[PDB]
Amino acid sequence: GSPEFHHFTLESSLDTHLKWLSQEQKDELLKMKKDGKAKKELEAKILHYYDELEGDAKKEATEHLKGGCREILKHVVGEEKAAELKNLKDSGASKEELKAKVEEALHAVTDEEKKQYIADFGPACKKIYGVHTS
Repeated sequence: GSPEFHHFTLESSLDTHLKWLSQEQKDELLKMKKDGKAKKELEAKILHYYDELEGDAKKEATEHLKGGCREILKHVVGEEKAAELKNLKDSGASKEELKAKVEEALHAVTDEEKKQYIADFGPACKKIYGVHTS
């Protein structure tokens, strides 16, 4: 399970979305990904690191993972819908309107590689985009 393309790699985030990771942590993810661990094992380390964070650390990471998943959403749903989601947000769409937007937007795609990210990042992105609620 290696997404060979180097566009949505964890390296691609290390100085951006995932820069809040410590070197030992980064090198941990690198070690796993390099040793042929599944991306979902990376999803699990980072989500663990995420939940174990601190005051501004968590807030910052959350915000950074948002941008990360935003770039994924830039892929899966396209500029089009990610724009509608971003504008909805700015226009005062609540966490639910984004929830009830996002679910239809990420439904209406149905392109295979994109639905990979829907399955991949979708659930975890909900805590990240923390639109989850309750």
